[PDB]
Amino acid sequence: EPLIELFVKAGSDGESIGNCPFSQRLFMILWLKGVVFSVTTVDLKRKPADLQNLAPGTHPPFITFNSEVKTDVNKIEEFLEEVLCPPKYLKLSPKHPESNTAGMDIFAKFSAYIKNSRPEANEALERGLLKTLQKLDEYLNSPLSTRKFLDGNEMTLADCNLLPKLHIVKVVAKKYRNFDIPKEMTGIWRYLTNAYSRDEFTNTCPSDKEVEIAYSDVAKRLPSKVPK
Repeated sequence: EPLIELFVKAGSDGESIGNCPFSQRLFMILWLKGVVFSVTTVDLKRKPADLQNLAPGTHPPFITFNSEVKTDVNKIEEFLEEVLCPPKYLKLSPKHPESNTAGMDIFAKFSAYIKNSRPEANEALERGLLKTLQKLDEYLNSPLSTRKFLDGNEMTLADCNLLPKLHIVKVVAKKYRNFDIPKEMTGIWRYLTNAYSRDEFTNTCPSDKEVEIAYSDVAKRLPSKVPK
């Protein structure tokens, strides 16, 4: 097989796997393909001289493939899907193109919601976040449903992209806004439940504490709303 090393962002201790949805996506892709790979964390506040020599000024994630540096998460994904292909490897591209766009609008609504520091804007931003979650929920509950993942019962590239993002949204919105994805969004919860039972997702997730810390200077705290 080819020689593959994945370089990811280090967490707050400079060694752990840090918060980064792009790192996790690539880690998940390589896992799902079943190829040998290694994983190296990179502490951006104390970057090793040897890594700056290997990949000058390159921010994680990136890989080497047979010693050649490859960058840009989307291009790396496309390359891995192309090269690591049937019959030997599983094709991970979704069958349904709508799987590739489902939930892709959530992260930006989340980001605005948690970065906002005006209490008066909170409800509007919370509603926009909920509207995008609702769309995903409907996708997950509509026949392509009791299916496990976005595209069916197998994990696909679309899951590798979405799950890291949705996980961040869940952890960070809870910690900093006391926000819960409504239990009434049963499609989302079926999906997350399925994902949290899969080592490909759980083993590649940063700890809750690391995700929370990564946002401690991003999320803006708001005064508690006072009833009437």
